[PDB]
Amino acid sequence: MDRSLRPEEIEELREAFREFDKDKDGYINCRDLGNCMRTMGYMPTEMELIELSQQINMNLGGHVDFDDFVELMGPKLLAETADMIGVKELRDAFREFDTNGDGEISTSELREAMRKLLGHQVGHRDIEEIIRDVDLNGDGRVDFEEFVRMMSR
Ligand SMILES: [Ca+2]
Ligand SMILES: [Ca+2]
Repeated sequence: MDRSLRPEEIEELREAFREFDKDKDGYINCRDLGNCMRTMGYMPTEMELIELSQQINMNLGGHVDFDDFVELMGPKLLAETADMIGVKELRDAFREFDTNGDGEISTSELREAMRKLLGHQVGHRDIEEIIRDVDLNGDGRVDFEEFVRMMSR
């Protein structure tokens, strides 16, 4: 996957998984598959549902353990955009970067959040890169609108 799943995300998937597994009586249909992807904040397309349901229903033959489930659904959860997430959760994400709660993400606050997300330290040069990429109003910090875009296509 693009990056490692956070503990809160593993719990989101665990919850999706219980729903998936209750629903699954041998096989899984698209209404069900779709709904428990929604349980984890992701709106699938019917194309996606057909692919996924065929994988689950033919290849694994209905035997999906949590590990299988995370291989399939992991990427989708990581791929959620701003408009699926909702405001309160975006707010929360932002919070987590804005450790001092002053409504602005400082370049060292970015550094820590990036370290925690990617699971390794990020270079001085790279973090400077990110800011210039991200800051619309050219004040060297990251605010909420700025941060939302960072997760918007
Ligand atoms: Ca801050
Ligand atoms: Ca800014």
